[PDB]
Amino acid sequence: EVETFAFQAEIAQLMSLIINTFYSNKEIFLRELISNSSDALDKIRYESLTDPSKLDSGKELHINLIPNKQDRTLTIVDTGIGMTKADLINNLGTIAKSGTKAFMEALQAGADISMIGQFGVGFYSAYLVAEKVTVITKHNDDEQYAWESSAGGSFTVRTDTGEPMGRGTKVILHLKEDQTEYLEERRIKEIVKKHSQFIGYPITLFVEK
Ligand SMILES: Cc1cc(C(N)=O)c(C(F)(F)F)o1
Repeated sequence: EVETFAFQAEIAQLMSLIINTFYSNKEIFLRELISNSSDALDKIRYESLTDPSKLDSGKELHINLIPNKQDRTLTIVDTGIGMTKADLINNLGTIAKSGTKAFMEALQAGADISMIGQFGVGFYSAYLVAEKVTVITKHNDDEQYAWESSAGGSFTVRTDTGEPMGRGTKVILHLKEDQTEYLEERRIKEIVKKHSQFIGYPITLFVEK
C-alpha cells in the first residue's frame, strides 16, 4: 500500500530551483545531510539523558557512509531519533515552507545555494546530485517507513518491509549519471575532511569489494 502526496507548492519550487540552477559546488549536499544526521543524533542523546530506555532501540550513536557503485547509490545512515510517519509527510520534520521563503529571499539578495542549511531545508540539497532520494526511517514512537521522491511535484510514503533498522534514518541517494564521483573513496574522504571535521559522532566510510 503506497500513498502518493503532492509537495506543497513552495517546496516543489525549492526543488526545481535546486535541480535547474547552474551551480557547480554540488559537494555541499554531503555536508548538509551529515549535519542533519548530527542534529538527529543530538536529539536522541538529549532524550536519553533523562530516560535511558530511549536507547533500547540501539545504544550506538554514529553515521555511516555507504557507496555502492553497482547500484549507483550513496547511502547516509545515522542512528539518530528518526522520524514518525507524520514527520515524513510534514517535509521530513522541517519547517520547509517558511525556510524556503527565507532562503529564496536570500538568493535574490546575494546568497548562494551553499547556505541552504542556514534556512533549515538542507535535506533538499540532495537533489543537486540525486535523481531519486529514498528515506527509510524508524522513530521509537512509530513503525518503519520509506519516503521516496524523484521530484516532479510528488512523493510517496509506504510501510517499509525491508531490513529493520532499530532506530534512525537512512538516506539513499540514487545518483545522477554524471555525479558518480561521489562514490569514490578519495572524493568522499576529501569532502568529509573539508566540511564535517567537527561533527561529534564517528563517521565511517565503508569500502567496496
Ligand atoms: C530534515 C531531516 C532530518 C533527517 C534525519 N533524521 O537524519 C533527515 C534525512 F535523514 F533525511 F536527511 O532530514
